Amino acid sequence: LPAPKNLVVSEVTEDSLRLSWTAPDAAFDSFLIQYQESEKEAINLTVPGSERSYDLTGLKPGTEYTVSIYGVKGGHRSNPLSAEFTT
Amino acid sequence: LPAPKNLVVSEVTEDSLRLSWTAPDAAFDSFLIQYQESEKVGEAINLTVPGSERSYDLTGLKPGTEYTVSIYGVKGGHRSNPLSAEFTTGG
Repeated sequence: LPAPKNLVVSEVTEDSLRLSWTAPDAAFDSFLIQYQESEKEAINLTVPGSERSYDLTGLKPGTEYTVSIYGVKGGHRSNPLSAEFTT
Repeated sequence: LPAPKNLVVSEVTEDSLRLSWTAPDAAFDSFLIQYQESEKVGEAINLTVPGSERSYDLTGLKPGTEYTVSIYGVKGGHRSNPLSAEFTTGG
């Protein structure tokens, strides 16, 4: 399997967006933040269990997204903290 | 296991950073993007984007800080070699 090539990182101007949540201390090893454009290709990211927020970008203007936040201990995901927002 | 609570989404104004790359057509199911501070441990952010994507945008990073990225191509249940690089945030 050929590795990806030509990695480039550069500044870009767009709207940023933050998600906040509450959770018991030392309860989860990590948090699964699975978001996707409503009725569309989903993005699954994983932050450390000590985090209580994460910021998003690269979202299409004038549409709707759906976000589910899971509490993960080991590999066991808790119940989804779900929501939907308009960009 | 209890679910996290009080999900509030607010608008924030800050620097947005884009990662770009190239890959053969329909060669991978997804791409594993993994980044963390250079001198930090146990706080790496691993994310997964569809295998058709050739770009991903980032925010909420600490200004004036060097991070490290590694992007693997994912086909089936296996990954390719990493595409690693370093970068310093502005501010």
